[PDB]
Amino acid sequence: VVLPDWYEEAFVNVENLFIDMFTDLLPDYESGCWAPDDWLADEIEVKPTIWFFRLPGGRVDWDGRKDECQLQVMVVTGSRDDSWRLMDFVRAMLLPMQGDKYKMADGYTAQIRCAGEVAGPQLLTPGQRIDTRVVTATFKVSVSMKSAKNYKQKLYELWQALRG
Amino acid sequence: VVLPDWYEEAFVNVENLFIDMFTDLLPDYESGCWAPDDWLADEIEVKPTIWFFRLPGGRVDWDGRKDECQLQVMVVTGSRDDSWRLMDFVRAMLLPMQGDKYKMADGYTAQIRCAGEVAGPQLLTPGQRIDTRVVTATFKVSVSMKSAKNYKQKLYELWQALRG
Amino acid sequence: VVLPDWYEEAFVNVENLFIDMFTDLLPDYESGCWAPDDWLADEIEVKPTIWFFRLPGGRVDWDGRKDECQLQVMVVTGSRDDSWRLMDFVRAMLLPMQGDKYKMADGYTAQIRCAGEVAGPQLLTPGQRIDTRVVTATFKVSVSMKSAKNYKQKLYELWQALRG
Amino acid sequence: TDFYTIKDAQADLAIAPLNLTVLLAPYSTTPATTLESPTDGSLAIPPGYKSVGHFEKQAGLTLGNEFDSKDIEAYGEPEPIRTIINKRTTTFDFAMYQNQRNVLELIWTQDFSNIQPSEFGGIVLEAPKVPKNIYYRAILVGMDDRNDRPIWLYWLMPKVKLDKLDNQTLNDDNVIEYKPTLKAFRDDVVGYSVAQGFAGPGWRDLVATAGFGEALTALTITPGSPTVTVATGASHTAQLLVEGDNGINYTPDVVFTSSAPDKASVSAAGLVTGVAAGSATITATKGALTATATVTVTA
Amino acid sequence: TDFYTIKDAQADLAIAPLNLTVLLAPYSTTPATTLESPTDGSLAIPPGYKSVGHFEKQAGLTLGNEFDSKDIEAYGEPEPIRTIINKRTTTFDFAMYQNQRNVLELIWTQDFSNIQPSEFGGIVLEAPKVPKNIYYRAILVGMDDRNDRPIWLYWLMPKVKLDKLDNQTLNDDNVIEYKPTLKAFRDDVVGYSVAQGFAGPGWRDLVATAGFGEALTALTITPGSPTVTVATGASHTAQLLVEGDNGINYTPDVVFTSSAPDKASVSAAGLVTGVAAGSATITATKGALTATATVTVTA
Repeated sequence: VVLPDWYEEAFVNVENLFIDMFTDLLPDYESGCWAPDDWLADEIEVKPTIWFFRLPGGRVDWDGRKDECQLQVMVVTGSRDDSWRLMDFVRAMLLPMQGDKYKMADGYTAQIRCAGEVAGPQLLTPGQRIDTRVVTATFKVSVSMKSAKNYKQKLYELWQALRG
Repeated sequence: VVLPDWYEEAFVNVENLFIDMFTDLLPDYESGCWAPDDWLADEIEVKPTIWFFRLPGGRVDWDGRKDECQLQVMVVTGSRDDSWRLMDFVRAMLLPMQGDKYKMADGYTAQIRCAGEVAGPQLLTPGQRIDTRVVTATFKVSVSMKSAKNYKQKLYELWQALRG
Repeated sequence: VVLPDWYEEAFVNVENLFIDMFTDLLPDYESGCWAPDDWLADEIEVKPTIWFFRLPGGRVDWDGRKDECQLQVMVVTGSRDDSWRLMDFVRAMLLPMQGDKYKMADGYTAQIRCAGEVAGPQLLTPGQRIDTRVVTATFKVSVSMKSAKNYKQKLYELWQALRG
Repeated sequence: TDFYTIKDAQADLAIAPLNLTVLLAPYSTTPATTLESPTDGSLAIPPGYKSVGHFEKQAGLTLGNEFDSKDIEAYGEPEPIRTIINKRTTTFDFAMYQNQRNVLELIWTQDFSNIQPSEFGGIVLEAPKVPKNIYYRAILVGMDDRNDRPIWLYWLMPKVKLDKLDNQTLNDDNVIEYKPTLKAFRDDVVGYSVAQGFAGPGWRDLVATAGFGEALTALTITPGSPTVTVATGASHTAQLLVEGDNGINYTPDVVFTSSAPDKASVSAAGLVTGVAAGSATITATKGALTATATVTVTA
Repeated sequence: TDFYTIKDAQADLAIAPLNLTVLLAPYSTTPATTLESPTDGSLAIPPGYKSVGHFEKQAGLTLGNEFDSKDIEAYGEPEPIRTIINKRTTTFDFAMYQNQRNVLELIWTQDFSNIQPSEFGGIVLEAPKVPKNIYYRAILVGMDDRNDRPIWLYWLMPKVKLDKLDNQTLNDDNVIEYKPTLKAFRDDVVGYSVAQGFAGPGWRDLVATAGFGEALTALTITPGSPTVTVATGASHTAQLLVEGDNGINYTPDVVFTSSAPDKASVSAAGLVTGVAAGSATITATKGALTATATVTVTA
């Protein structure tokens, strides 16, 4: 952590927002954006997990203070019915999201503008993992920006100090 | 270096511009467009590096003195959070770029017109490198031309001298 | 060489035009459309070479006396900076070409109408060749036709003589 | 022959504006005839010019100069003789993002000076009971950079007013877009309506190439034999000023080299202070022209 | 039968212009009736023709010849008898990139001669108080190349003026585009408005194929028995000139071969100097026609 002090942050990291809000909603079921070794230790019985992986798609405008990304939702569990009901709950908590606030442990509270839908549920065939049931869906999530002020100034004075 | 003297240069090599400006901004963290052997020597602990590789996309007009290319941004480091914050800093330093100047060690100062965005962050799965976290993004960067004068004359007299 | 005498030639072979003009411009650096064995003999130190390979794309009209092809430019050398500066020189010698003449050793002088640009420079990863640096780009080059007269007559009399 | 010469396709002075900062001023502000300060060579603006803010990036400003003419023919002529032109109205529309004082004043045609924010920040932007035709001072300056000497171009206009406000969409895919078109009018106290101006140190390099004035072929340093005192006196330091055949100063760009640094040394700024008493020769070149000057130093 | 012969689809003389260099001249400049110099065979232009610069590449110039006619019928006729035509206006619009003297003068309809650049390069382009209808001389010449003998075609017009200026976009994706359409007018001192002209050495090859004049079937060297002095005298060197049945010179293209180089040698330029006194035979061919000439050399 040696980033310059005059710069604090640019974006919101909406997947961190989503994983934190899902963990806070139901602490019994863990959720994240990785594959912990503890979860991979047991496969016949698996704790249901919600995974968010960023996918390409969607432009961005700094002037409009608008950001969007095609973040996908992947759920894995030991039963097809459990996976389907978890995906239904996720869609109920995501599709009707129009101007909703939620605060992170960092201090700032993010603003979700609209969470769209691109592709439907994908009941992937069991490959490396056989017992676990996995369903994949993609969401078009648009989020607001924290700070949109321009950093032309500091770059310009750094350039002037370095060369002139 | 045996290029003809009457020709000095054509374009700016915008990736050289970007790597030089990032190295000047934070000299502690190295940045470039290659994979140095010193960086590849250590993989469990890696110095954060910013890589710019040219990708196809975007036309060019000599008459309008405008150039554009789909230069991509790839950041590699030992932590997902570090990669995400580095990408956020890069986007803060790149997206709000509208008519900005920066000087190279060659002598000329380049002019960045507009740096667009094509694809969002790509958290590539760990393949050959496991511990390191890599995030890939593509930027639509448009840069001006240094000199747009035509070289019809010298080619014509060379042709006349060779054949006639 | 047993082609009929009444037919002399149809097109210009614009890649031959380009390789000949580049060889004439700088005879010290060889250029062509193949891979000579002498060049492949040494790889740590390589003479810079310009390669033109024909690629699909672009229509043609015999009535309008216009031809076009998506001829690509590939440069290979022992340094990335050398490859980039050679590509810049080639782009400066190709993009601002609007109605330019150049004579071949055959006897006719070709007329280049316009050399467009489709894809930007491509820094291909070192595969079979490691030390050499290769940059690939595609140009939309349009060239005029030498002779556009139709050969309906001779075919018709040959058909009449053969069958009737 | 050499048809490329007669084509004269320089393709070098075709400047493309980058930052279209539209400066807005009230009618009370006196319009300025130039955007360059004739004392140093940089850009200076009189007080009262406030930038509108940020304009559309993907679309940008679309300036239109509509022309309306008329034909006269009453004696049976196959072609219109003496084709006169009546209207030359210039209209331009640019989008807006920020909501600040000048933007709201322009979009609502009011003077929000007597208004004051409430104790809790509550404010109201009131439309006028009678729509006043308030006029504004508009400056449309572009930017183009060539090495350390950029190119400054601007669309000077001392009278402008609202013409039409397009329908704005405030849905959940973009920010509110204020893109009103403004038709430039004609001012009376200055006699001009729309003016094109080129400035900047870079423009001096290509002003001869653009055909304005005469080509730069002669140059001479105005001080013939300047005298500078060795001691810190009134005339200890002197300023050089080289003048060309085009009547334009060439000080900030042409560098001066002192062949005798022991007597007097001249930097790029043209200062003449003098180290030791004597005579020195100064040579001034930019890229092709050499000028020689003699400087005498004495106590 | 041979329907291809009656089709007459030559597909060889269909020339495509490449460099549309639009030459602009003031009204004071005397218009020229031709773009070719009748002394050597190359291209020459009278002073005052200044190129506008570079035009649009992706779009190009779009010349339009609008036709307006009228029908007369008053005695119950199923078809219009004696259909007269009234207007034949020709309009053309081309984009511009560079910002030079002629372009600004044409786009602002002024005479920026009294203007002078300031000491710091500051200039202003002033719109006229009253829009003057200044007329310009326009030359629209194209280019087509066939081996070493190209094809020259031009759109001669001795009177043109502004008709309408399209809206220009100066956003951050392209350079400023000046694309004003100009309607050609009719001149009085020369009697023509729009003229099509073909020139160039290459046009001589296919002028007979185009049907203009007569087909080239006969040829004869004009000097019958030229006499050249061996010594360096007044008549030491002589110039040949072969004339065809179409009344057009065929010197620069037809090559001459000297069957007796000992007496006199004739190069491609047609020079007749003479090496030794005597008689020599010269044969001139281009691709199909053979002409024989006798040259006598004496001291």
